[PDB]
Amino acid sequence: ASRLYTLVLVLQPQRVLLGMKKRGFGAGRWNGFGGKVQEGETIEDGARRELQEESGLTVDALHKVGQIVFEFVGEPELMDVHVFCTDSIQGTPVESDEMRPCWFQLDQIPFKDMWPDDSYWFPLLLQKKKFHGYFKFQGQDTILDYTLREVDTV
Ligand SMILES: COc1ccccc1[C@H]1CC(=O)NC2=C1C(=O)CCC2
Repeated sequence: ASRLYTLVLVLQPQRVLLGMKKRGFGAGRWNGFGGKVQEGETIEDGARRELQEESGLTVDALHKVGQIVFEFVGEPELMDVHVFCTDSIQGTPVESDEMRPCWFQLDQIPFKDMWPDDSYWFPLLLQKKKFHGYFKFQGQDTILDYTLREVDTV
């Protein structure tokens, strides 16, 4: 039993856009933009909607780069996250109620203030390799189990 999520990383030659989560689950961490997929929208629709709602940006093209399943101890639903990549954006990123966006040089990604799983799978994203991941959390800090592989088809 899974629930669909989207995660969008704006990745330009020298820099990546991240958003500081301001409230709710995972507040205080930087992450890509995304969230729950709603009924009546494609997964990629959901990804553009979340990217716009949280950063003001729209995009010409989103590219599927990964899928990650998250389990949390004691939580019935799993997160089935579809990860997207884009370089060309439309607009300038602005703060939302949810997310404060900031650019980061690729050698200054704030991994210690990001979700732990990102340290595992961000490198594959940075190499523009497609991947499948699984991460079992206990709470929001401890990864009990994980798998990670490159794929031909996300
Ligand atoms: C906006 O942040 C996310 C959107 C969709 C899925 C996951 C996320 C954020 C917040 C969240 O719930 N989980 C963590 C995030 C990651 O960067 C990868 C998994 C850990």
